[PDB]
Amino acid sequence: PFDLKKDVFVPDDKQEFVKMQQNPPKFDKIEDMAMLTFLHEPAVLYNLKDRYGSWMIYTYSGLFCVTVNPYKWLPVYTPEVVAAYRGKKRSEAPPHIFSISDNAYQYMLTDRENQSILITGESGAGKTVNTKRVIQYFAVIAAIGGKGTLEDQIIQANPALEAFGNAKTVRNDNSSRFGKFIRIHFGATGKLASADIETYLLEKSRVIFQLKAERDYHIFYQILSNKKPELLDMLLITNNPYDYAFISQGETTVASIDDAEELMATDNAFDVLGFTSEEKNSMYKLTGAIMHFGNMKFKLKEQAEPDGTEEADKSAYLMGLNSADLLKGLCHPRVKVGNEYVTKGQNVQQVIYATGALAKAVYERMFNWMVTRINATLETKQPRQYFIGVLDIAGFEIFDFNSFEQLCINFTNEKLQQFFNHHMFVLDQEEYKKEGIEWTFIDFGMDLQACIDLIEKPMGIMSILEEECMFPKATDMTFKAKLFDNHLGKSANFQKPRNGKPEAHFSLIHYAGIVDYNIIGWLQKNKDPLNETVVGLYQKSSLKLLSTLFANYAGADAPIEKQTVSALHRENLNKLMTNLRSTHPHFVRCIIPNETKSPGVMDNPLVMHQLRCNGVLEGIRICRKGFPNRILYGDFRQRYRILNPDSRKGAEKLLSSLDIDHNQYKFGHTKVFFKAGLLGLLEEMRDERLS
Ligand SMILES: Nc1ncnc2c1ncn2[C@@H]1O[C@H](COP(=O)(O)OP(=O)(O)O)[C@@H](O)[C@H]1O
Ligand code: VO4
Ligand SMILES: [Mg+2]
Repeated sequence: PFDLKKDVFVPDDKQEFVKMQQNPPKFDKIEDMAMLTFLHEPAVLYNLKDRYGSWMIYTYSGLFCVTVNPYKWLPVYTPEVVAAYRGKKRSEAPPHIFSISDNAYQYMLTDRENQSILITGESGAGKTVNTKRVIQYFAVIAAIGGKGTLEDQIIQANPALEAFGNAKTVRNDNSSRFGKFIRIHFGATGKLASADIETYLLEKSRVIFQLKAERDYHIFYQILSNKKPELLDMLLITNNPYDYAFISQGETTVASIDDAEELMATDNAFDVLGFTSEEKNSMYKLTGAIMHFGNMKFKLKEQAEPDGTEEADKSAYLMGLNSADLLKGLCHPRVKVGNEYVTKGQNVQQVIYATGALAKAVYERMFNWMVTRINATLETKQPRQYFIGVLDIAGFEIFDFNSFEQLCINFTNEKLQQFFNHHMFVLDQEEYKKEGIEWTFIDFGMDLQACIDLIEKPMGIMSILEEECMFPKATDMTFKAKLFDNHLGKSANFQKPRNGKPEAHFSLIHYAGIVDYNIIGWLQKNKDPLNETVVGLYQKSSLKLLSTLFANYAGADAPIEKQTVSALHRENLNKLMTNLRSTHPHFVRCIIPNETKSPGVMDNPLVMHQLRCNGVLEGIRICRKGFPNRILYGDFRQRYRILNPDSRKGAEKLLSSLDIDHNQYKFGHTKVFFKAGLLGLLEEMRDERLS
């Protein structure tokens, strides 16, 4: 039952839009929204909602794909589905992350180009699940034709890293507290040859700090599950998380997580990856030592002195150092006086902070060590020629309390959104001019340069923070003052905080919303200083793992006569964006449907907010107004000559002699441009004549 003008979409105050002209019933649950006759905000919203209602969580929208978290297991990821999707062109199968992986694989061998699968989304949208599903597809496909084979190690690298780098947050039960770029290397002929992982900025603060509604890293609770009681024995620890201050400040148990089963999965991954018992037990020992380290009490003799060595002893053993030397490093750290040393004094406040810093440094360096070890086994020294990189960053997040870590996370999300903007809206139209195509530049209003420049550019939030660290008499309020004196009333995206709920220092108009930031401790977080007397002990440690985590350590440079976290983050992020530009990108935009992890429920305003700040509608219009398929006149002649037997003057006669809408294609300098769908008709016609 449908009428052309009686069925119309009308705006709403509670559900965004309620049942602009509606699309005919033939376009219900359409696999590509660039084929809809009417393209408007509720037409896209309702098609996604209609497909989502039938557990169709993927939908193409122009050249990229959208995906809505089902919050339930669906039978769409089986090896039957994997093997079936192999070879299938995008239009010859329903929308899926498997179809993106296979088509990126096809472009890689066809164009002899490296590919990238860039997966966007808010915290909990589904980036990590979709990333693991890309890796799954490639490994399952390569497998067709103790420590396991390359394909199994590739698969098991993610549960092993998730134990130490994932944690429960208010928005996600398995939140990635670090970004990763996985490169899957292929030979000249297309065989899977090798893989590597590059991790970016692990949330160190989480090791020793938790907000009310969140857990520390999964690993702590997995060990405390007691499913491996030999671990509790080895680590000299109890089975109660509330006995360790570093790990029990917020939540301790997650309903969706069986910590006991996960401990087995984690251990099994280290096994398949080729980790020795000395390696595994060493990592467990350090995790255990970090728990003990947090329980070390101190007191005044201002000067701190140990208040009971019981926990200090347990940590010193798992680490392999003298307990008394560890306590004297913490309390009286050495100061270099040429070839001699003088102890500095530390009050209880200072020793406590120093202990926390060393615990976060050990944990972070253990994660970086583990990644290196995974890479060393994934390095097969087999012939490689190309790669398909997959980017799984920490998603856009807004907590009841936003600190430096959230700015680093949300900044990366802004950067990745700008990458989408530049590629889809700037580079695409620039190609229409390059190929001599008739094209009026369309301003789609997709440019976050204002917010990006506010954070990364000189005299921006991060540049201000970087200089301020290099001042010994600089306080949190001098940093806030410099931030305000430079940006309030000058930077449109920098505003006064819009505040019972934790006090905020400033506001930031991010692409996905206004985030209230609190600048307390940003100066100390960016500097990241360590008690080098203890790190020196770490270098001499009798536990090979602890000695190697700190062997590369470069201390505070020697003084002469007469590097920050944010600086390294921008440096990494810029190196990432410049390298991604040399690849063919495939965008997968993940949409979190509702706040309460409810399977099948779709919050129309939350969905519409995402589709808007992502630029889904804008990205659909450019595909509809332009010519998404482009073929070189030589390659076109090679393949479609069969339809009706100079490369351009041949393609001109051939296309005019065929029975097609002659307005659906335009001629470029070196390529013939086709509109949406027309390429499929020519391939269908070639299939009719090849039989
Ligand atoms: N495609 C999917 N199918 C089923 N459940 C999913 C899917 N994507 C995400 N989920 C659910 O959402 C949770 C968080 O998704 P995740 O991929 O970790 O999000 P992100 O990486 O964007 O933070 C998962 O633990 C799972 O319960
Ligand atoms: O929850 V996330 O993995 O998006 O950080
Ligand atoms: Mg994730």
